[PDB]
Amino acid sequence: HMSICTSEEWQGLMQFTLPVRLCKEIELFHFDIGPFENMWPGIFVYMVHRSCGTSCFELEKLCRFIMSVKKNYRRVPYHNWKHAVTVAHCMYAILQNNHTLFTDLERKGLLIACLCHDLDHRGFSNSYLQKFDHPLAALYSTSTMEQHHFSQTVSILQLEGHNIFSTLSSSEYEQVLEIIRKAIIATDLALYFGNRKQLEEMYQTGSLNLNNQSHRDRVIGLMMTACDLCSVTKLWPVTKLTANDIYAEFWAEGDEMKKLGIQPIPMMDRDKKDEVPQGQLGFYNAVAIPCYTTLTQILPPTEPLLKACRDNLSQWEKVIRGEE
Ligand SMILES: COc1ccc(Cc2nccc3cc(OC)c(OC)cc23)cc1OC
Ligand SMILES: [Mg+2]
Ligand SMILES: [Zn+2]
Repeated sequence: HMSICTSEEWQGLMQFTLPVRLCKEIELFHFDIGPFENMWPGIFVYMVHRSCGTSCFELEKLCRFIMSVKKNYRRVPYHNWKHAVTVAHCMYAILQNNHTLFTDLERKGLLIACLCHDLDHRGFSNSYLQKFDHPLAALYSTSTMEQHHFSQTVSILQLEGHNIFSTLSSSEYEQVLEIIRKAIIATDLALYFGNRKQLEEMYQTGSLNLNNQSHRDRVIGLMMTACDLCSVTKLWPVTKLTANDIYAEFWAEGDEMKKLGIQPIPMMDRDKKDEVPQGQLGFYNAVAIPCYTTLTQILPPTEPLLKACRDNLSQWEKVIRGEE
């Protein structure tokens, strides 16, 4: 049920060279990948090499992998190939400022996790797939979509010549799939609120410890929520532009709920755009700020993310007060 990349596609990626100007700019949090669509695959490859070594993965294997990842993301408004790389770069940005705090294995897994975390999404939320009993909801009772993503990841590794993790030892191999699974599942916002509430308490009482595997999985968890939202952390014209993509998707869903005679939440109701600036402020306050605030206290060199998020809150507040 997968899509293998054509034999010409992955060959071009190996021939790729990143322009010097980008290399320095990538390192920044607020960096936006948007202007460089055809350069995206080579941008990931570059982030890997710089974080794991130019010889960590067989290069021929990474290229079949990456291009098979792109070819297995759907053409939906938001949960698409662009989201993959965007979310992967915020990871690489958090990693670079926190390099030693994570192991060679973790870092390998976290970058593959991000790129894959959203694999083959259909622009339909869990709410929908459970609520109206889709197959995927029956197979995966909770975190329905997340678990399909992880499975799709593994399906791609199983493809002939795609398994970039071959050279890893069987102990490490299974270890990295558990890092990846946990990470992909962590992106379910359902799980987010438990996570942030816990990590906050573990910090305030000084009881956090990075060598405590339980704690470890949760910090990784929050990094996953930070990377996943990170369009809330770019310059406002980019942020707003992505918001259009987000709602494009919600509204396509609400239309289906309407069709089956169920009033979709204001948020997915296209005939309710006036309430949007409200919802965003609600979401920034409830989710984003807390998310980045904790992740800062835990990882101080990520604070630029929390600053950008506040800037984007002022803008939304400004929209509400009729200044746009
Ligand atoms: C269920 O699907 C999503 C989950 C999370 C997001 C991330 C996101 N980014 C910016 C603003 C957001 C604002 C939200 O509430 C209004 C929200 O709902 C959970 C998610 C938001 C987008 C999504 O769009 C498809
Ligand atoms: Mg997701
Ligand atoms: Zn995502």
